[PDB]
Amino acid sequence: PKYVGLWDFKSRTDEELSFRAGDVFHVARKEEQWWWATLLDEAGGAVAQGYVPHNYLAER
Amino acid sequence: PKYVGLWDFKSRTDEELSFRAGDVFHVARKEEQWWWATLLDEAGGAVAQGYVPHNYLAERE
Ligand SMILES: [Cl-]
Ligand SMILES: [Cl-]
Ligand SMILES: [Cl-]
Ligand SMILES: [Cl-]
Ligand code: NA
Ligand code: NA
Ligand code: NA
Ligand code: NA
Ligand code: NA
Ligand code: NA
Ligand code: NA
Ligand code: NA
Ligand code: NA
Ligand code: NA
Ligand code: NA
Ligand code: NA
Repeated sequence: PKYVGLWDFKSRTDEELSFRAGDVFHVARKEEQWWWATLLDEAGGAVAQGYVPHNYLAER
Repeated sequence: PKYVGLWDFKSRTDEELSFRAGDVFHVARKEEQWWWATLLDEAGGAVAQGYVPHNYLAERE
């Protein structure tokens, strides 16, 4: 979908993208739909990593 | 922050992570607060790409 910038942003890394308030962007739906996550075991320890659907997750 | 899975999920690709309803996850702000975006010019043309904090963005209306 299409988005507008609300505030100026200064990138810190080369991969980040600086912009100004009012700039317009295209963002693919997949960026909101997929999250890299760490699965925790019953003791709260990391046991797996991978992409999971954002919307299969709820705040704990 | 921590999250809970609402339904079982079967990964389709190697990079996806299978899980069960009720599993608990850590998801970093450095992951989910950022989207890869394409900056556009006034004619709708793509002019730059990179990670942006998505909460600095509002859907256009
Ligand atoms: Cl998101
Ligand atoms: Cl993906
Ligand atoms: Cl990653
Ligand atoms: Cl585009
Ligand atoms: Na800023
Ligand atoms: Na993705
Ligand atoms: Na949901
Ligand atoms: Na929050
Ligand atoms: Na289920
Ligand atoms: Na599934
Ligand atoms: Na994926
Ligand atoms: Na996997
Ligand atoms: Na992200
Ligand atoms: Na693009
Ligand atoms: Na113009
Ligand atoms: Na938000």
